[PDB]
Amino acid sequence: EVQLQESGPSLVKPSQTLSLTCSVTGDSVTSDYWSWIRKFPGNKLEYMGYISYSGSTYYHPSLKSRISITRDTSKNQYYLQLNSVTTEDTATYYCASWGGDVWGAGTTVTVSSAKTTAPSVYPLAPVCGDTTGSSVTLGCLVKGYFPEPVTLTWNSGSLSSGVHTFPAVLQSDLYTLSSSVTVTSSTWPSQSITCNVAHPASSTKVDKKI
Amino acid sequence: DIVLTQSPATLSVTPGDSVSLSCRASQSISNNLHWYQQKSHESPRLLIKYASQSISGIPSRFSGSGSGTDFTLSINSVETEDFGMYFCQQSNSWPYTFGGGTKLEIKRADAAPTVSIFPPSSEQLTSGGASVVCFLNNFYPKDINVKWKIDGSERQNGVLNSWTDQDSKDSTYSMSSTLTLTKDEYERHNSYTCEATHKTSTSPIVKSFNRNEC
Repeated sequence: EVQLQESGPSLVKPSQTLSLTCSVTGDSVTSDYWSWIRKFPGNKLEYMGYISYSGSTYYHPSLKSRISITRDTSKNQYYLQLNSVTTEDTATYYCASWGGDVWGAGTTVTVSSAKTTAPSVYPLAPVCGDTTGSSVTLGCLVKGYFPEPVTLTWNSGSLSSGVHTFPAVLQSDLYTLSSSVTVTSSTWPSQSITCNVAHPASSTKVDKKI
Repeated sequence: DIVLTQSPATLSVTPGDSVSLSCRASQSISNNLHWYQQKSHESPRLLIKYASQSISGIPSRFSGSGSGTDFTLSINSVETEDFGMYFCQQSNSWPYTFGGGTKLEIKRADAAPTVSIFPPSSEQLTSGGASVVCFLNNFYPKDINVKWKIDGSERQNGVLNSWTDQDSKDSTYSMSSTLTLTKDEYERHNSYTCEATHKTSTSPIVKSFNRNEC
């Protein structure tokens, strides 16, 4: 009987130190050993270290002296502290019982020096030579924003079928993503299609009719 | 440290089929081996403990065996909810380590990609950028090669690709390939081509446009 939940800032600069919290509910933090696990891109899992039911800690030798795992017996929580972080520490962090029997939901932490930047939203309209088929594909290009995420929809959500919104990628510290939508050719451009982009961090919410 | 090698890298199966995943340790680790299943935006889930110990709540079709340096995870009669990543982890020696994982995907009939190319928008050009976008959608298998050609010459720098995970509805894959140039360079050439080479066609699928046309 135990539930785990991670919490903490999702954006840490190379000039700062990282701190994540795992809240243990059900049994006491003193009733088992607990670990911190992280998954880097490329599905590379790393067992960072663990803290026993008594407070003893053990750390992955590769994180040598950069890591500190602590606990608070009064609040039934334990923490991950990581200093001298770099973009290489960008990953999904999870807390779990040391045997993997119970895990938290996981939380993302991105390490970057990038400044908050609103995205540019560009239309991807069919070339004249590719509008002769049964269907037509249009697109929307979202470039140069930070940090993630952005939320992109088509016609404010009424258009959801035949959509492919790709994962964002980095371009010199700024993110970019594109989305394609495919509809029957006879209905477009007569029945308009609009790309809607929201970037909470820069308080951006725009619509671009393709 | 202990290196765990999982194979195959990817497994394409039909539902109802029985599969077996491998995990080899670079050293004998007795029976201190554990198996996990992990889905997108989801934490790993313990499937098997200490090589063959069953875990409460986990389906019957899941079983593990092995010892020392060789271990195998078997899924008898795979169901639709079993697709995803599978990792093995050793707890024999510190640091505890994970294998690279084996992706279990659903097999389907091969499907040719639908390829679409888009030139830079007038809006982006005004800002000085020139992104040429190419979508290669709903294809299978996932293996695909994309080549960008400018005035007939292959271009590699400035190209960024992004892939969607296998679609849970039609089991296909889609990808976007974007050639990002500056307006300065974009306007010094005429022909832009996105070429896709895929198992579903003897010849590559070509989509192109000329700046001097439309």
